[PDB]
Amino acid sequence: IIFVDPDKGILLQEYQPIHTGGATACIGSCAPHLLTNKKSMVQPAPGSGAFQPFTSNVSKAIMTSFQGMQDSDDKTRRALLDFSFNLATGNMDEAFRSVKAIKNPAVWENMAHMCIRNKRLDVAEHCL
Amino acid sequence: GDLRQGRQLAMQLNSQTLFKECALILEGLQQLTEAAEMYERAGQFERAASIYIQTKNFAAAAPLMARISSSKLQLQFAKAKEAEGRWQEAAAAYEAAGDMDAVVRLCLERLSQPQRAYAIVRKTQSVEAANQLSRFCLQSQDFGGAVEFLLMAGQMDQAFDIAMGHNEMDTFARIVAASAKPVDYQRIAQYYESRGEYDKAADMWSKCDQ
Repeated sequence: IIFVDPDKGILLQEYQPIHTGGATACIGSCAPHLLTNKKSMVQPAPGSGAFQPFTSNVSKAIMTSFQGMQDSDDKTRRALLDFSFNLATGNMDEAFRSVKAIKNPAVWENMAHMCIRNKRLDVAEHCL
Repeated sequence: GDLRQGRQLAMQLNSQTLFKECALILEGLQQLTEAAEMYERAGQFERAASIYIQTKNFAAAAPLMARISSSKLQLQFAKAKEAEGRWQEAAAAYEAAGDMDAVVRLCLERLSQPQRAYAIVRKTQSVEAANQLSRFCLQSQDFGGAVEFLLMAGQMDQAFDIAMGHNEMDTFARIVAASAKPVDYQRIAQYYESRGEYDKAADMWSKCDQ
C-alpha cells in the first residue's frame, strides 16, 4: 500500500495482506477495502444439494492504516486518504492546510482523524 | 470578505506564522495582491515564484529567478518563448537544462546554426543532437566532424558512402567501430576494393603489414 509521490519517487505506506480467503492477488481497491481475488468456485445452496451462484470471487481486503475510515462518511475518505498520502510521502497541506485556508463553511463528521500517525490529535479532538 | 481588515490584522498579529497563514487563507479568497506580497514577508518566495512563473508573468518571477533559477522556471519561460517565437531562449535553456538534442535540432531547424551544432557535438558527441547534425551533414559537410555526426547518429550509409569515395574513410571506419587494426583496414579496404578508392584501400592493406 503505497502513496506514490509524483516527485520523490515511490514512497511506501504499509504492507497489507491479500491473504483473505486463500487470496494471493489484489485485483482492485474500492474505497473501504482492497478488492483482492479469491478462489473461483460455485457455492452450494444452503440446506440442500443444489448450488447457489457465487456472490463474488473478489475478496474486499480491509485496509489497515485507514482506521475509522470505512464505518465513517466520505469526508473521512478525502481527509484521511489525504493524511495517508501525507503518511507515505510526507506532506501537511492536504488533511489540514487545504481544509483550513479555503473558507469552507460546514461542520464535518471527520475533518481528519487518523492524523496522529503524523502526530496531530486536535483534528480528531475538535471535529470528533 | 474582510480581505483588507483581515490582512491588516495579518501584519499586526504575527512575525512569520500568521503572514503565511493568512496568505494561504487569502488563497482561500483569491487575493493575490495581499497573499503574494505577504508571501515574501512570510518567506514563501517559492509560492510567489510559482504563481509569477505560471500566469505568463516571468518578469514577476524574474526577481525569483535569483533564488530559483531552475529548469522549471527558466526552461518554462524558454518554452513559452518557443511558443511565441523566441526559440533562441528555447535552445538556450535547452542547453541549460540538458535538452541537447533539441539544442542541435533548433540549431539546424530553427536557429540556423550549423557551426554551433558542428562544434557543440564535436564536444558533446551525443546521439540525437548528432542526428540533427546527420541531417545537416546530409545538407552540408563539415569534416571529420561531419563523419562524427553521421556515425554516432546511426546515419551509417551516409558516412559509409562518403568513405567509399572521399578521403573521410579512415575516420568513418574509426567512428563506426575503429580504424586501427589490420582486420578492419582489410575489411573496409575490401569495401573500397568493391566500391571505389582502391588506392587508399591497398594503402591500408599495406598498413596491415602482411
